[PDB]
Amino acid sequence: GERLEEAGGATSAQIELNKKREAEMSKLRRDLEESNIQHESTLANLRK
Amino acid sequence: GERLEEAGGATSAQIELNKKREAEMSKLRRDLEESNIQHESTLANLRK
Repeated sequence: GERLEEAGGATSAQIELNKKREAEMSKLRRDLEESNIQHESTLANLRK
Repeated sequence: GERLEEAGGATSAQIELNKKREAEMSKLRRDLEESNIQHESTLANLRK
């Protein structure tokens, strides 16, 4: 009975972190755009 | 006793998935710098 709770814990435990890691992927996906759209501004700035 | 192997079959499936998931997570994490050092060099090469 404890063995279900720990292994069913183990299906619950790792499923939170990779889901949280999936939030980390979508975090850096914004930074790649942020390192583009902010970065394209200075090239538009420095040509002026 | 039926729940024991499916909780084992879930973890043996899911922990199989994360070792390539951390790789593609590492890929975008290893992507931001060669946008950064690229966009710094085009700040550099356009400067002189």
